[PDB]
Amino acid sequence: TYSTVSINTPPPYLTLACNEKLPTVLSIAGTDPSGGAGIEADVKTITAHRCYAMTCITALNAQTPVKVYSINNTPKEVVFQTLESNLKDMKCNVIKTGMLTAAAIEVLHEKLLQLGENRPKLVVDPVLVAKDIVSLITEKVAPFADILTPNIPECYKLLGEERKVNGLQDIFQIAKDLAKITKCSNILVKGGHITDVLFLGAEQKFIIFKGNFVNTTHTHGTGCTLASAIASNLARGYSLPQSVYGGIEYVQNAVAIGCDVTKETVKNGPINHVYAVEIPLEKMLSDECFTASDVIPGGNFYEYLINHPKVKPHWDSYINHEFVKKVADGTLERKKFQFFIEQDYAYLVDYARVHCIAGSKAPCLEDMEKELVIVGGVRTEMGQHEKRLKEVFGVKDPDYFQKIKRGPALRAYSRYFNDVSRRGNWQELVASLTPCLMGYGEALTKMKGKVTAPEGSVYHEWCETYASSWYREAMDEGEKLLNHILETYPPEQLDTLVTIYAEVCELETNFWTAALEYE
Amino acid sequence: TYSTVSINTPPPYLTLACNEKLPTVLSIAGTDPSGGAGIEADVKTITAHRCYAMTCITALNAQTPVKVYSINNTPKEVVFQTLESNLKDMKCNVIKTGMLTAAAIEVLHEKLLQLGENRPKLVVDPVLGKDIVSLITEKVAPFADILTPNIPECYKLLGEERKVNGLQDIFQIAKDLAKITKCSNILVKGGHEKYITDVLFLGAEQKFIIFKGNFVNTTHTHGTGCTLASAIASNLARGYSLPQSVYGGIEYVQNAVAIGCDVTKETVKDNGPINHVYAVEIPLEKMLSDECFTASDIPGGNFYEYLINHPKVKPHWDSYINHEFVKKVADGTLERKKFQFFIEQDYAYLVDYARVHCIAGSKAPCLEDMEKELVIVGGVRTEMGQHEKRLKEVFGVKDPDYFQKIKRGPALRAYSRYFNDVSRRGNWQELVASLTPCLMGYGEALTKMKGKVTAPEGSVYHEWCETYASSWYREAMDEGEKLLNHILETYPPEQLDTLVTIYAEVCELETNFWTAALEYE
Repeated sequence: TYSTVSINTPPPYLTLACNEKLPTVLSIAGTDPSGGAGIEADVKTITAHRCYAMTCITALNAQTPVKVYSINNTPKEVVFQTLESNLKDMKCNVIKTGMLTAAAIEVLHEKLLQLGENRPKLVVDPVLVAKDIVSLITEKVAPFADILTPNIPECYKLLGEERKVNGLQDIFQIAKDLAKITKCSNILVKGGHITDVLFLGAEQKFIIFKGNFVNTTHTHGTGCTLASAIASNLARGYSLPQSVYGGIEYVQNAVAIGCDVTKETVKNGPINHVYAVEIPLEKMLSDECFTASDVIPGGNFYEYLINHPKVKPHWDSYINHEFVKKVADGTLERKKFQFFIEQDYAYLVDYARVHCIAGSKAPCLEDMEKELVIVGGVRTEMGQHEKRLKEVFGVKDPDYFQKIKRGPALRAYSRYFNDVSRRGNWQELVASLTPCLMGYGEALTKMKGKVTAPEGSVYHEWCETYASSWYREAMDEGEKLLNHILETYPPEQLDTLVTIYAEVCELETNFWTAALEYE
Repeated sequence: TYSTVSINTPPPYLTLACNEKLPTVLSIAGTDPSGGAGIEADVKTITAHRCYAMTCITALNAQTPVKVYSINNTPKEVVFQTLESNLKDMKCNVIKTGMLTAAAIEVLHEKLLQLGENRPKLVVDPVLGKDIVSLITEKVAPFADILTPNIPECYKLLGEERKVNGLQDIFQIAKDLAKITKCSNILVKGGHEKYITDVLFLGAEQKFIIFKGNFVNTTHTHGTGCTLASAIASNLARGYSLPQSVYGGIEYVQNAVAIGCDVTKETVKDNGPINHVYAVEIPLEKMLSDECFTASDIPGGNFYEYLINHPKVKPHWDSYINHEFVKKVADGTLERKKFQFFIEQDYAYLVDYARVHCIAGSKAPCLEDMEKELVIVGGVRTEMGQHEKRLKEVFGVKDPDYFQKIKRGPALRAYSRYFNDVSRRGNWQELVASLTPCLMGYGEALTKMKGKVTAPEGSVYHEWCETYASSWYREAMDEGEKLLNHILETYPPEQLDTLVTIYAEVCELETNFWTAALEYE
């Protein structure tokens, strides 16, 4: 026979911005059917930025990360009508350009003159190197641009001369020379040797962007996507330096994460435009008002994690850290330990936020109450740290504890636990919290004992705290929870739980290595 | 003059999807340069589905929501080259088709024959061309895993204009199309409080799924078919079942339609594109707010009084506080079984409410503000224990796990959905704005009942009426007033309507909650 399914209303928070005045970006570019570069990468990025995309195809190409198979310039007449009608009926905050033909330049220039002061912002990305085409961009398009984004090879072609890569001052001059020839005040030069230079003509300012050296072949389409990200942010109303920063980071994340989308025959690749996008169906099926789903659709986990190749070297460096050794035999300097508890103090507020989320995700209210006890005691834990820094260390002013600077290892630790708790599920949070419990315990179980620090001291206190039978009992409850999530969690997603366990171990070693290296 | 700015690493949790084996979708369609329909909409929705878009343009058109300005067919050679090179080097899970030319069909057909059974899944969205309808039928459709025509296009495919009286007519059209297209799975769309009606016919299983939708009064339905088929394609690519893929497809589209967007000029009324982007987060927002960012480049008095007198809130605030349910508990005129229903639904509501106050505390600016949320949770759990005692003493519950097995009602579900959504997507001040009405309205509704409580002294009804008229609950209300101010000071002044609207809608949810109990059985 049949079944009847009821379609749900939209998420209530998303219904607050009905008839949204979305920022609009028109891309005037060539195609990359493979979806890596070109007008489709433009639309992907524009979509990924919560902006509305429009197109003006300048050339209909057969393209792949492997090679450019063929190029077919779209006839002037077609380009003209496409741009004309789009602008006659659609809002347009920014126009961004990629691949531009002589006919496309002839059409766009004509429209930029007709529009005058009513013209939208213009992001020009040079797409050259397979003579007059360089001249046409410089003479006809670049004077209207709010920013140009060439790389160094593209710079050499634009000014018809080779320069050098000696230092920053080299790029500085090239950028300034570009502003004079193109009649465009703002210019972003790209060079992974990763360094990006933004020149701001009117204010005669330079902003240098230091990125991350990612060793990957998969950098196809980065140029198209940076220009589209800048254009997207500019359309939203962000400042040029804000939008350029936003663009660079977004591309660099898309590269950093990456995707497996090509056949092994290719072996260069596209980037991950879609790393921040959530899967619609995943929230739709788990929705509270999903009515209904009547038609649609050995042995212990702990020791497995410990002995997994991905976590092994990070776990080993964790439980066998020199910090524990130097504390046991009193070798660790007074100030080194001062940094440790000074840094732990700095985290305690963020620590409390984590466990609030842990309480809210707990499978039963009994487990919630346990998590709110931890949060309820952070107050006194903060005070106990202050009393230790006053009585056993320097009590220079009461305002000392407000002025503590977060270290790199602490910063990375905090960001990681904030991200997993905000973005992940209950078992993913547990997987991240487990190394913190188990790692400390067995680090000092190994250190029993072996305890050379005089009884009654802070060194002695700290060691004995994690070596008591009471802590080992909490460890036993921890080990059980991991084994309980085995029967609750799909085996396909098991590797992610391994990776996060591994990453927390590394972060814990990093937190400890920072304290044994402090001044 | 130069400054150094460091670019942050990607957010740690998002890196877990590194080298993501993304689901790939190749769209073979024409362009709508205005970005509302066609291959751009396809790429938009594929992207919005966290899938990898690919294109094969069969026609280069000039189009806006106003009209089709010009149609320019792409050379058969170009389509061949695009198709041939794409599949040679790219992984492809699913192909979806839009506008197809005689040239495109010829190429695509040949490729489907060459690929045989090792070909990717096919989703055909009929865009209707004397021979085209016949060519789709015989050359393209037998290879499809789903056809998605509208009723007018159903008439173009078989060649007769049928009368759709009820549901059987749609049922038979679906059956007849499957026979001649040779495509088992068919989704008829269109149909007729009003409701949209889409019908999925699963041919192999001789089964129908009827999707009842919420009818939106709007003209902004441009490119709904292109995004539907692309949404379905994206879900199939991820490996979802057809029914799941269709459900999600339809819901995304209707969501895009319901939220909508203002992207056209004033010279363009009575037609508009949809909102493919309603769920996409703005990267910069989380980027500048990130901890390791490492750079740096109104009312007269209390906020509570302003909220409850606001023209948008007043009607729902009144309907909430002056509710007949509260009058019938105090009068003793309410049936016992109905009051039981409320306590049971309330218990379950309080579970979600306790959970969401923990998240409220996690988003609070200072530790002092966090600890106040624990006090609230403690108060919530105290009331749960009172509901626990009520059902054991007054209603004779003896089952140990009766409270874990309570079925949740529509009014409850909606309420829990609202503040869950606000806690996942909104900020701290929006979350608290959402949780305030529950605290305030309960006290005010029952302060209005002292001392007009004519329920027997010592009875359940009377004990319930006193607890929210009590002074200790008044202290919790005073805490609510103070928090409501502390929030207005940190919130962007221009964004204020958002806080009002939230409060207004939660008030509506609470009257619905008491209505449900009032009207139970």
